[PDB]
Amino acid sequence: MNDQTRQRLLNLEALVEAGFAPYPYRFPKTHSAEAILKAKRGAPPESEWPEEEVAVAGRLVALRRMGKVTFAHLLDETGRIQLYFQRDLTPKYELLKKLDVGDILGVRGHPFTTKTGEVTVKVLDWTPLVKSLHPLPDKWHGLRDKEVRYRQRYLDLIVNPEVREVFRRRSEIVRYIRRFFEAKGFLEVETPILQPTTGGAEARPFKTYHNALDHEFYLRISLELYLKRLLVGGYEKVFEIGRNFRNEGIDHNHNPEFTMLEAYWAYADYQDMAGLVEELLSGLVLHLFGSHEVPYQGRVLNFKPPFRRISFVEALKEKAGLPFDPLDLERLRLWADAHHPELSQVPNYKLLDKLFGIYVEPELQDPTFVFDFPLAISPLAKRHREKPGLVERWDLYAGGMELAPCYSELNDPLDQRERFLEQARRRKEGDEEAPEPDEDFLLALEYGMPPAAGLGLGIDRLAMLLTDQPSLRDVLLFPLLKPK
RNA sequence: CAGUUGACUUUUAAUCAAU
Ligand SMILES: NCCCC[C@H](N)C(=O)NS(=O)(=O)OC[C@H]1O[C@@H](n2cnc3c(N)ncnc32)[C@H](O)[C@@H]1O
Repeated sequence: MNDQTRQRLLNLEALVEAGFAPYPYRFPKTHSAEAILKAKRGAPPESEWPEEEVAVAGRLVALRRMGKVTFAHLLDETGRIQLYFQRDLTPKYELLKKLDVGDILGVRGHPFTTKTGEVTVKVLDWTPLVKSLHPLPDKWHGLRDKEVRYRQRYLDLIVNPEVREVFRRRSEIVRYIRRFFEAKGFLEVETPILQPTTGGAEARPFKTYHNALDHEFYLRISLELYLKRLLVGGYEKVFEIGRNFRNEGIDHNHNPEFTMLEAYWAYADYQDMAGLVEELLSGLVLHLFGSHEVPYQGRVLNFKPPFRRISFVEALKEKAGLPFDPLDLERLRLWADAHHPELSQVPNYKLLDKLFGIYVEPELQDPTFVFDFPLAISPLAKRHREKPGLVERWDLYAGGMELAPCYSELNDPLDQRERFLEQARRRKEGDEEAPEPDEDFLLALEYGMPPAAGLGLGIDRLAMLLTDQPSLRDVLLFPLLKPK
């Protein structure tokens, strides 16, 4: 125990001996800080409302003791509200010197405006709820370090009330997304995180052991496979907003653990789903902001429908400056190895993802559909019905990052199995990201999955745009870090 | 930088003073 910590405890003892309880069970708060401020919006200075009564409760952020009159600022959930104390008015005024900054306080009184004009709660009765054992770090010199801000988000939320509104806005996004799919005739569902075998995307899984069953399971990397099984089952419209786990590095776009949505629509193509996602995201922004304009890192992202639609091949061929057909992997190897020697030990199929990610992805700041992906990098999308080599798939980009991939689902078992067999070769060759074949899934397709359109959507990434954050850790409440 | 210490009956990164 240090000195300051001990000094706080010595003050607690004084308050306990004085008569108060050390840690009360409850406080009957009647008003919130912002509700008082909103009520007296633009009231003239030196006003009073002794008729009215209020009771607030929060944390002491400031404390300006000026002899026989004391001031303070109470920080609740909503905002800051000023307190006023006086000797021949507030009971046990002497014992206000045993309060410290950081303590949780509850007060009763009436509202009034100072000479300056700020709305203030005239304390007629106070109750020390909690005694903080450490000093509050100010915005000035305490919490500027980003990593300490993440480790102690509680401290962050005290110091920076701006951070509070980020996660509130995050919640509203989900609520809107949910209400949409709910009202659009989709069923919310829960699939297991503990899977025996993974599949749905290219990533390395997490592993874990279970004692009762005595077998090594994997953490789910995608929602697809099990939602696909429900389609086979009979459900036509399903969706889920669950946590997924990919054992990979960390950056502004990628985080090992992340929330993401997946909806599925029986007897529909990727065109049908495209119109839905347009209505979703357009209305979402229009609801949140009021315009179709999303501030993100000093840019105005235009979500006015319809969204711009480009082809994967045509866009790459243009912006990468390719004289040949990019689907030709042999010629792309030549071009790549010469122009991009860093993409030498990258496999031939992934060479498209990497090149598209360099030349095309960053230019897509506005919401842009990227229709007609290659077959090489799409194992779960039914083939294109005109151009050979491509599939019915679109990925929605915005802010120079992928939001929502949407295949037109492959329901042919024979085709699917041979793609899983192709995928199984790539793992033997040398590819950690390519998962293994789910045999039970392939069987589920054999019994017959109806033709459908599946959606994916990174909830965390969509948050970053709408909440306007640089890194992904800024839209995660408690990010993962290496302990010490 | 806070805490301590004592001052101070509309201050708002309250101020002065003491260690
Ligand atoms: N059947 C149609 C496709 C279904 C979705 C598909 N199984 C899938 O998971 N695709 S994904 O691209 O791997 O993930 C979908 C979105 O999830 C987001 N995502 C993916 N990996 C991460 C990570 N690591 N962190 C955060 N967000 C992530 C991102 O927006 C992706 O576009």
